[PDB]
Amino acid sequence: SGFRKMAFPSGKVEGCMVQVTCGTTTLNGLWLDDVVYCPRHVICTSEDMLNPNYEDLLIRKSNHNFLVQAGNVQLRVIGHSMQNCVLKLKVDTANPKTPKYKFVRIQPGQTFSVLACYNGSPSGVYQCAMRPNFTIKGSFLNGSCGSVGFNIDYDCVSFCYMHHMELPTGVHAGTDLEGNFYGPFVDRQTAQAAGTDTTITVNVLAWLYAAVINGDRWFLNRFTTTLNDFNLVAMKYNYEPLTQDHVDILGPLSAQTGIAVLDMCASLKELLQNGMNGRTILGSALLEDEFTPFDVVRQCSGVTF
Amino acid sequence: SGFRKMAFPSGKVEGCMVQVTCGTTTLNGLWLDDVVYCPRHVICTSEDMLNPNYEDLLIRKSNHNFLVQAGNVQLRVIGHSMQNCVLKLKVDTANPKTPKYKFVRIQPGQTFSVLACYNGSPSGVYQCAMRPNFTIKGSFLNGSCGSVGFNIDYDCVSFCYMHHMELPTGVHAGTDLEGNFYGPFVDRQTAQAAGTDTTITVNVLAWLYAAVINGDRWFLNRFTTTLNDFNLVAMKYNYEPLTQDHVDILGPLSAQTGIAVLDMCASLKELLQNGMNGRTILGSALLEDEFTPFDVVRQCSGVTF
Ligand SMILES: O=C(Cc1cc(F)ccc1F)Nc1cncc2ccccc12
Ligand SMILES: O=C(Cc1cc(F)ccc1F)Nc1cncc2ccccc12
Ligand SMILES: [Cl-]
Repeated sequence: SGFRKMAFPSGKVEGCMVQVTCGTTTLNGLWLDDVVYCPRHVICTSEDMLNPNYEDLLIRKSNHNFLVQAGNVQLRVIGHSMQNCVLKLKVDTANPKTPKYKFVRIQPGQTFSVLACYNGSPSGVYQCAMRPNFTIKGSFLNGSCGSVGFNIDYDCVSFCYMHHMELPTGVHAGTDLEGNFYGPFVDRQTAQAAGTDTTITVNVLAWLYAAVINGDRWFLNRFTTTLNDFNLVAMKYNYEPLTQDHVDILGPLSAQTGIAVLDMCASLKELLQNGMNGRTILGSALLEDEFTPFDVVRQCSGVTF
Repeated sequence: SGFRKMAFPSGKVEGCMVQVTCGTTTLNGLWLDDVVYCPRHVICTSEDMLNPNYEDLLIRKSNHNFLVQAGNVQLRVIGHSMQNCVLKLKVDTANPKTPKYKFVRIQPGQTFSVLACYNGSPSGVYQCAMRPNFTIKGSFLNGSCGSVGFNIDYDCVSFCYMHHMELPTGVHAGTDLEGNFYGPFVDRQTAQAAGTDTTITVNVLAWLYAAVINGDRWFLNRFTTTLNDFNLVAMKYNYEPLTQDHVDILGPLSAQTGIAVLDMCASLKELLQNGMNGRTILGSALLEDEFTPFDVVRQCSGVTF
């Protein structure tokens, strides 16, 4: 029993965190094989950030300008190249702690673990979701740039996020490990804002299934709904549309609890129109949307890595 | 910006998780130096559980009755001793991944990270607090016994909890790493129940200070309170009494925000009375009590917004 916001064990990623320094700017890098990946804005000064020409700022740098520290060991940079908004620093030493990994680009609604780092040293691990507006509600301070988001499938670490910036509302923006930003964001000091966010409907349904598995059924009802009527109600409450793919993905949880997906949608419909009436679900007075259907199955079955 | 329930990076603890088997029972063990620590109930059958005589069950065992597996490597048990409710298995190999560590016994209200494990393999990491009733609201399934709770302040792992059992309400009971249970619990299948739980007042106050540091002041009011009047009100909402020690501990957060501890107590009183009126504090519609004053100082900026 119990249901917690659970992150993947971060050990395989901790062995990849390094400190990257260029001039006065210090941030984090991910050392995989003989390459260190970090945000390209490490080459910028505060004036450079206002309108950076990254190719022009980069051409002025030599390998010895990038100080890379792996614990208390300085790595020597033997090459440097840019791929989108990520800077790739070729080093002489391959990371002996390099796990089996892949670079994956995730979709909004998908969750991942973030290993927050400062000066190449991991400070904490938390779970979060890629919001439908492509921001993440992270917990980051100055120096956290280069911290990474990941998932683990079997023994393979799938790197999906690299932290680049904080938006005016305190939410975060970053890229995949190929340097492509999630969202309409740019790595530049200019006016940028998170778009109006929506609730990840399939994740709320997965969390309602987790609550039923954990013994909370007060919200269930005798009712069902059509997928189209539920989507009219979801549109009204700033909830993401629920697709047939989402219904299919919820199949295993539906079979385990004996509550049809559209049966759970009618419980959600009632919660949206009426609220919780002073009650909680899994210790929350809000409908939680940062657990995917897979996260619920993984936690309610004890999958290991 | 941002405030998340953040766990410590689990890598230093992952390198200590092993599987301990005694007959048909399999659970987790913590391998530090040449000793493997695990719950002593690994030697019990299930029938044994009602009224086990651990000293009598243990005397019937030899070292080779204990099978310890670290990854795909069997460790050889060369000695065994019981210390309270923990079984200590001396092995013939010191763990080369043994971090700098210490065993600490924590008090209710203290938080720690739990690395949930099954078959000596880590599955997830989450943050939780030792409830005032000495239970933890964990997320554990069968086979999670031997999973540990820890804090990693300045490169040293402080092991504070070892998971032993699940109570009828779905909450969890365990021991420190010296085998002393937290609370009035025993490693027996007899009728045992968690005492009525209360809210960790000092932690709620710390979290309100975190919200002020992150720019949220809607809940503040022009009132103050005496420490005794706050306690008479708070006890009526099942909140733990706030002591002078708690007020002292909140001193740094009070100085950083400019809000006196008893002024924040008056906000808490009003929050208890009024609820949130459709508002949230740090993304929560409930008063969060699983962040200590120390956790808030660790995660939040030193500059208030
Ligand atoms: O946002 C940036 C740097 C930056 C990158 C960029 F692409 C455009 C403009 C910029 F300012 N770094 C930060 C990340 N996360 C949290 C922070 C908290 C406080 C201060 C900076 C934080
Ligand atoms: O509680 C026990 C075993 C046990 C230990 C003991 F000291 C006394 C009585 C006992 F039953 N195991 C479990 C631990 N955590 C979570 C679980 C979830 C489901 C089923 C078992 C779980
Ligand atoms: Cl450019």
